[PDB]
Amino acid sequence: GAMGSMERASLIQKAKLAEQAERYEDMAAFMKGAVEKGEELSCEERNLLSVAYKNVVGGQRAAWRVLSSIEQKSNEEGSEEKGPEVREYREKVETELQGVCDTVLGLLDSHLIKEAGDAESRVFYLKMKGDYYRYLAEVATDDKKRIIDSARSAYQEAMDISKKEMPPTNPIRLGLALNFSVFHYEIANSPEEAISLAKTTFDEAMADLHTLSEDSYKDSTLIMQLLRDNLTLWT
Amino acid sequence: GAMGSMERASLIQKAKLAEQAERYEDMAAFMKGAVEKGEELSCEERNLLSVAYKNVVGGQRAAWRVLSSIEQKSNEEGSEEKGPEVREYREKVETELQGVCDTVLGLLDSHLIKEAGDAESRVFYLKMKGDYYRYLAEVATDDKKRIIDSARSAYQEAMDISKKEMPPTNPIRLGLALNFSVFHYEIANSPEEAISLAKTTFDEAMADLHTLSEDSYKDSTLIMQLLRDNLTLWT
Amino acid sequence: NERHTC
Amino acid sequence: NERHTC
Ligand SMILES: [Mg+2]
Ligand SMILES: [Mg+2]
Ligand SMILES: [Mg+2]
Ligand SMILES: [Mg+2]
Repeated sequence: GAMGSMERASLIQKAKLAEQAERYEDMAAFMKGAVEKGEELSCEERNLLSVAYKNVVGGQRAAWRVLSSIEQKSNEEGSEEKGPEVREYREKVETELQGVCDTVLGLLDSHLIKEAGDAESRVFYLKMKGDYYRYLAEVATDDKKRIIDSARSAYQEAMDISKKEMPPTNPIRLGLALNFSVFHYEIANSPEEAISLAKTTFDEAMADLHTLSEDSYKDSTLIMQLLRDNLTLWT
Repeated sequence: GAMGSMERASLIQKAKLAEQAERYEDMAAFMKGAVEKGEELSCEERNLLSVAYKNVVGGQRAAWRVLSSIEQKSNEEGSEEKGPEVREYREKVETELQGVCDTVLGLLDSHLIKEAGDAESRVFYLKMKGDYYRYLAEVATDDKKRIIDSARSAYQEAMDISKKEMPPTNPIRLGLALNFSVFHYEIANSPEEAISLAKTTFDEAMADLHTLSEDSYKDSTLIMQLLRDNLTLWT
Repeated sequence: NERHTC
Repeated sequence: NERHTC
């Protein structure tokens, strides 16, 4: 595609520049080009890929929620009819969001996941697969159940690997649990599962902190505080 | 273009939705489509147009400055050579920014300005013309002098009309003066002119506040505080 | 306060 | 503190 003539290293260099300039659409396009070179990604490169698309899809999701709220209010008793424009524009934003999710899922399927053998990369990519199916689920209204189950299945494979191959304080394991817990709470209508997962994850990490350096301790406790914040919110 | 099949009113409705969703590229595209319908713009519509493009070009300018700073540091004594990527990516952002400025200037030239006869619309559009030539001047490095003089000429025509046709507290007159003052300070290398213009504008508005309602007073004093902030910064 | 994902 | 334009 458009990045096919640029060196892999130049794409990564430009992705880092785009991040500094808060140009996340550019950043995502550069990292897509880097993935399409066909080589596996390093730890730093995987995080550039995720940062880029998380920011792009984050803005789209926030816009979709604003528009969906306006649309719902327009269907309340006593709302003046304003025509098709709200629905049309919500659909436009929805379609662009789905396209981004499809692009990320396509990169994971061709061929990031199948080449990823180490626990750190495989779990990272399967968490991403679960995350982007979850974003598809947020806007889904015949295929909603299958979209939900695709998210669940990706998260579950990642959980299984992370519990076997990673310590309980591993930041990827913790963030995977954080997100799968939110999936349970607000996608799968399973708040009790969400709370159980967050509390167990928190407690098992707490008990492993003593093994860590100062820097690793800061990394793990940062994510543990996100789990605690969610538990406080939900209980 | 792409908005040619949508109703004028629907484009304006969607521009307002895009603003609520902070989707300023969409907002700008909708308002471009509305302008291209060929009818004059109301006061509210002119402000939707300006809000949209100011936000789009604002992000581009901020990114360009980040990249230009990295580029300058890379040309300092003792900087390790990193190849063409910084320059390339700065040029990419610069080209997109220039394209947006050219698009706005094209709308003003075809045919917003020539149809604008009331002081409020004509001054608003000529301020916009000066603003977008100024943004072109910020990145210009054979035509810099002519770009600068095009900004100056647009601002001067707007100033002349505003002084004749508008009270000194008019928010458009005040914002025009604010921006032309910044043009003097940081584009035209004329800080004394910048300071004189800001202080005279401030003092003449102060003396007219007594004629205003509470709501108009708030509108005018808001912009007067921006003039004062600049004077404080510059003296 | 909104729930966290990362 | 940066100068204002509007
Ligand atoms: Mg190569
Ligand atoms: Mg491998
Ligand atoms: Mg019509
Ligand atoms: Mg007219």
